[PDB]
Amino acid sequence: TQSYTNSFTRGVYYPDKV
Amino acid sequence: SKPSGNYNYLYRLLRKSKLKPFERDISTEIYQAGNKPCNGVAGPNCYSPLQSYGFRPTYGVGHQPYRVVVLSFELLHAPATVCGPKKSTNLVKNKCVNFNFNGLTGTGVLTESNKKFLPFQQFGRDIADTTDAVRDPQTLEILDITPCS
Amino acid sequence: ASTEKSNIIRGWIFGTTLDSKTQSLLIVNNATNVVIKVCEFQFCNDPFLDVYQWMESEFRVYSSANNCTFEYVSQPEGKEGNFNLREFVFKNIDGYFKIYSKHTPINLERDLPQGFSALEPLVDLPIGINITRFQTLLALHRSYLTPVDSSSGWTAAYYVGYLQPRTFLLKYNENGTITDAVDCA
Repeated sequence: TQSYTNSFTRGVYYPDKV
Repeated sequence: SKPSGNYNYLYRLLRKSKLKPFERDISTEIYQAGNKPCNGVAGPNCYSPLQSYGFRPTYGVGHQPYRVVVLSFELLHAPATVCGPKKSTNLVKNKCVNFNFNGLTGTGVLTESNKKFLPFQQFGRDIADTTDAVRDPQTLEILDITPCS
Repeated sequence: ASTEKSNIIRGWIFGTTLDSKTQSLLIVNNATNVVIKVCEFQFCNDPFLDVYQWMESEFRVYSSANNCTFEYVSQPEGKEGNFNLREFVFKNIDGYFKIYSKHTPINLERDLPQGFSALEPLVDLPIGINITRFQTLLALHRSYLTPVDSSSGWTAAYYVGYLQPRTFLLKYNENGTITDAVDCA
């Protein structure tokens, strides 16, 4: 049901609108 | 305010934890102050946290009801809709002129570069945080702000 | 994050205790519109969306809704088409609920591929909710209708990651896109 993985280089977003 | 007492306002005298900015806690649960589990009824260890006001005109200035209006606006450079009664002129090109798109004043030259701005992006800043590129609010073209001679 | 292509995950819920005693955020994404409401929803032990299959969906995730002080319908919100990985970043700070989204095609095995994919801002609205728990809403689609009873026919694949305050060094490309990042901590 539940598994454990690792995100290598994902999870980034633009902080501001510049 | 009423001379007999206006009881249509509460202020949540008691709370378990401090509230964070810009939050709303309208929970009417009984504040359990003691150790015994409060069963939703008033007791010696848990009372009503929501207390009513006693607004009456007989009280002096300072205890009377005061309406507070907090205007929280965002002045960050971003695509906006509210831009006062500021009117618009035409669009000149390749000349040292002033620019006031959304309150950003200054002096520069428009060059109509090929920078690809995203729909949520309207202003662009350089290393020194000086706005060198802007998106026209009316036309969807991109214009750079280069200093004059 | 999830890589399904059958419109299973189409909404989420947010709240502190997930009952009618406190406020709760209900966000549901339909095939043509999106509904976002802040009300005292009485979430059951197993909230899920019902379908009478094609249309006429029933909101069996809550039992009652009275206060309903905030509603929002954008209908541009999160589907990003049906043809794979749709990443989402939910943020609740200073009473504002920020949502990010990004659509990245998958051309690898059933695992998180390498590279970088920056998420774009989607919406920012105030809810003023002390969000401490959440749950993913998914359409069962058991070929028939199902009552409000929990533990339905699950017989007939999403990633969850927690965010932390981290300092990053973003690298912008010549075209303005983020192609690399460094987690200093």
